Amino acid sequence: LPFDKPTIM
Amino acid sequence: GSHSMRYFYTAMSRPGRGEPRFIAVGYVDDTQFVRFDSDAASPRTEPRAPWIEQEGPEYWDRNTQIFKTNTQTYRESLRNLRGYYNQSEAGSHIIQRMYGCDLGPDGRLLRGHDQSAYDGKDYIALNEDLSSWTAADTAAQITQRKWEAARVAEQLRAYLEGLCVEWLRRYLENGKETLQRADPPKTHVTHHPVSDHEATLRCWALGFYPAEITLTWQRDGEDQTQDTELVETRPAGDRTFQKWAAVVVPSGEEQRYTCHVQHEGLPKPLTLRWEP
Amino acid sequence: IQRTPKIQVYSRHPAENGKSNFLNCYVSGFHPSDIEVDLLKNGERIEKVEHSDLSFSKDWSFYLLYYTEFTPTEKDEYACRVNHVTLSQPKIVKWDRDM
Ligand code: NA
Ligand code: NA
Repeated sequence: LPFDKPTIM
Repeated sequence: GSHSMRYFYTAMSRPGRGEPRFIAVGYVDDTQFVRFDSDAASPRTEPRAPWIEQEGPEYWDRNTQIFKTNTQTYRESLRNLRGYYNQSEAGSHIIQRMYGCDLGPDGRLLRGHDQSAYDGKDYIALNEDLSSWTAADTAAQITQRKWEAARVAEQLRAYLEGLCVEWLRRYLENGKETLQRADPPKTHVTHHPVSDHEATLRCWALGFYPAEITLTWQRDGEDQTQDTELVETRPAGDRTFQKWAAVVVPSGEEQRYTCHVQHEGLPKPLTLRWEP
Repeated sequence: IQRTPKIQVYSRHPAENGKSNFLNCYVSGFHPSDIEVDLLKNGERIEKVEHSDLSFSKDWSFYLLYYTEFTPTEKDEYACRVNHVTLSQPKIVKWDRDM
């Protein structure tokens, strides 16, 4: 299952 | 044995050819089990291994929501990084991300990973402590400040030590007949005269899983590293892999050469010679 | 900074003339990801070719597998034609059942 939180760079 | 789970993301801009493409693939060891492609006619998370098919609609919806959100996040990140490197709006650029967890033979967390690259160069990586970041340059330092404010490392540590290991253990159980089965290589040595003075000995390894293997040639018991032609391990298309190693030997000296094979599917490493 | 593709052309199963097999063209170690890959039969493009989903290695270079069903023979010539931004002209790599 993938990571569910956004990571805007 | 030891097992890992990884997600691989690729976000590619293409100015004048629409919005950036986002693709995500998921692996357990060397087995792909999911894909998501924002360019697909109707983008959805799709199964790519039979053992993932038993997952219910809530699983497929949840994955799709995450990857659709990632598609938008990565388009913003591509804009941001173009800005950080003062690049023109004309060029195509790529962000890649790879993350996941490694388990030991006991099934315990060995370590977590979360690494990102920009145009194929390391950009930012989560340190092995799962608490701090390694930024490659002053541009990656800007991402680092943002990620510190959003508590990203703390969120990743929770995921990597939690849901990542949990779902990996679930997949390993559901796909135990394949994922927990090591297929040893089928090995043989071929001989190809290249002249009257020399011949090529090629040591083959076929049908093995997982992809990790060691193929070496020895001459009178010593490694021929500099004189061995080693091809990259390659997929057969049926889950297994193939590899070969070759040495050019003087005619009549063939029996002084031995091929050595190490693979998880092999109790003990193998020793082969050309059998005329 | 770009990386040119490594190309391997080979069969899934050991090649036996007149026996159905799969012809593979594995492209790897390249960057950026756009790539053109064609499987050729006597210099002619094979129309029904499938490929794997885009993924990459620990060094960030991409890799893809292009494959099709084929029945090898003594007279037919197979190859893989690849083009990438790093190549001035497409690279043709012939299938050698000893490689
Ligand atoms: Na898209
Ligand atoms: Na080109």
